[PDB]
Amino acid sequence: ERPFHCNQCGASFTQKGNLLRHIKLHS
Amino acid sequence: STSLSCKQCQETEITTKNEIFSLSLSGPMAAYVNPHGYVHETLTVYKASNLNLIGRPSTEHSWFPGYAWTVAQCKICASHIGWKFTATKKDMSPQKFWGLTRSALLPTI
Ligand SMILES: Cn1ccc2c(CN3CCCC3)cc(-c3ccc4c(c3)CN([C@H]3CCC(=O)NC3=O)C4=O)nc21
Ligand SMILES: [Zn+2]
Ligand SMILES: [Zn+2]
Repeated sequence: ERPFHCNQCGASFTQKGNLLRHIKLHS
Repeated sequence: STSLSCKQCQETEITTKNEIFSLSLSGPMAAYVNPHGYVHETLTVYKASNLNLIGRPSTEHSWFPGYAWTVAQCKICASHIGWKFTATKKDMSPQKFWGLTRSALLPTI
């Protein structure tokens, strides 16, 4: 359901593209 | 007590210093290591506001045994603030608290 995980905080995403943006925003 | 706000947007009060408690031996705030080598100085508070949760509780690599975490983000700007912790059994006290990462909050604690 949410297979993509942020390695900094553990946030999970259904769309990998939203993971990529989320990681960027940790900066 | 001093209000703590999102460092990124500084639009919301997330918690106040009167919410701070020590859950274990390591004082109210200590450094913890996540599975990938990120170090979060995590402050434990009983109650927090103006946060949104992502997903469902997990016990994976929990820093506080007996609790599950859920990622918590600023409701305004979506910046990572910390995690809500929820007991996985009834004998835990408190049944829930928040672990806020120092680098996400202003003022600096
Ligand atoms: C990169 N990556 C790929 C999958 C994955 C998964 C999903 N797992 C499900 C079973 C096996 C994998 C989780 C994580 C992951 C990333 C960052 C954190 C965590 C977990 C847990 N966590 C805190 C939360 C607060 C705390 O107490 N301790 C912690 O360590 C993180 O900051 N990263 C993943
Ligand atoms: Zn993240
Ligand atoms: Zn914010």
